[PDB]
Amino acid sequence: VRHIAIPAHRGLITDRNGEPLAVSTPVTTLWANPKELMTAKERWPQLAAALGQDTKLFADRIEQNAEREFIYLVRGLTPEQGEGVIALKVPGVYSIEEFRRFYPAGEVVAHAVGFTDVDDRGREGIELAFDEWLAGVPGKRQVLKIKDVQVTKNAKPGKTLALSIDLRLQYLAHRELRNALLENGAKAGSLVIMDVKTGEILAMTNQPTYNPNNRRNLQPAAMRNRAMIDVFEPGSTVKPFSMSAALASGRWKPSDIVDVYPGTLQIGRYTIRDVSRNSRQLDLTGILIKSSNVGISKIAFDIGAESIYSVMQQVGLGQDTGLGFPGERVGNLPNHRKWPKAETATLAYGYGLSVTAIQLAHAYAALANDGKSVPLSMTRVDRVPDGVQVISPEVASTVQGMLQQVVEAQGGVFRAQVPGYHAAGKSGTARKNAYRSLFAGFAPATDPRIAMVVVIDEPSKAGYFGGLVSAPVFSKVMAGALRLMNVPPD
Repeated sequence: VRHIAIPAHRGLITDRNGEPLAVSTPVTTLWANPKELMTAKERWPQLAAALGQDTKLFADRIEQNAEREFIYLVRGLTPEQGEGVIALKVPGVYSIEEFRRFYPAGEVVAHAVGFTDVDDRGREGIELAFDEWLAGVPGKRQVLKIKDVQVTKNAKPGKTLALSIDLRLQYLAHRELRNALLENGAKAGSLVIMDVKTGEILAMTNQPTYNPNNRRNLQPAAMRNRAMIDVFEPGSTVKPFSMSAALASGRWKPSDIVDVYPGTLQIGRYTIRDVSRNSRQLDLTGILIKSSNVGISKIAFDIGAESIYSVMQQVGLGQDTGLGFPGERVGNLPNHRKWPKAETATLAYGYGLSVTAIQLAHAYAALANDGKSVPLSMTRVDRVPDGVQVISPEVASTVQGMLQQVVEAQGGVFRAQVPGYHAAGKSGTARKNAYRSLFAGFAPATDPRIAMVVVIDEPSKAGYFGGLVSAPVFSKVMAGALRLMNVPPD
């Protein structure tokens, strides 16, 4: 009496609208009892020829395993192809019906969904993260070795999982990122779209991508879930959080002026140096438009690093996302007892830390959601968790308006402008002369619905900054995402 396990049917993964993303598909695994096979050797060359194997290599396998009362031959043939072999009627050739995953959207949502191993266990993406929920519990039955004595346990199927992903926005993001990588001859890239109200990840695409239905020649670079794994210094894209701290201090208002002449600031031995050095007096919006490191450094010395560090920590920078995905990196938000001037300045202009595109999107979602953080979700949210109010609604509103001016004002990031709508955001450049071009923003600016981060890894064409490399991708994908979600033009 042997106990043999009945595989459970793995749960269906859908997008937020019920579009199938991962489906357990019937296949046939052909095993054999060598000791039986050993009695039908004249059938072997026909079995071999069928099974794709070579006659002598196949004969060699069976002969040495002449002791074992079981071994596999082939796993997950089609039901009717593996029947053309059950049609040879070779003694000792029995078969199991099994499930394999199919991924209808393939490379478009590869990293987010991931894939299963040969045992049908989650190995990447959601397949891994919700392996328990999807796998179910296999059943078993007592068998003589002849006859199935009884089902001693019932194989219960895995449960259905609806992702936060909108496959329509995922196709738009995948296509627009792919096109931007080839126009800038870039190595790699990420694009994350979030619902600012619900914490839902509506799209997560990485380039390069792969077909999880065919992982034969799978390069590790194609497999890398960059949005959740790649850490970088977010540079000018975290200046809105430095500004949030400045406006919450009671010492700063948007019409306040900082003298950034002559584009440099000596702090003892170290000199802070602006990317553009053609300014004296700038208002707070101007400090953002110019991305003046001098401007944000003087504000940071006035308010203290502690206030900036606290805002950055509260919007989740350098913190666990709680998404429980395989590779994900948390990055680093460094803390100090005593913040010297250098570390105060570098934190303020975004080199004092490292973040992922997902953390950066999540921080932008909090700012867009009038200062209320909502936990990240890769699964459809029906009941929205209570937020944490991490930035006062009034500060969040003021910083939103500044970021709208960053995109729309004269001297601003005009390429980020969204045809149809008011958008808000900040470009950045994170040096690895290899660098990442960043853009982080949300729309509509006056009533935000969507936050988005674009990362372009080593753009290898003339165009340098976030403000012309990443910003146009944000424009096209945001215009598309807002209309697919029937968000009314403002």
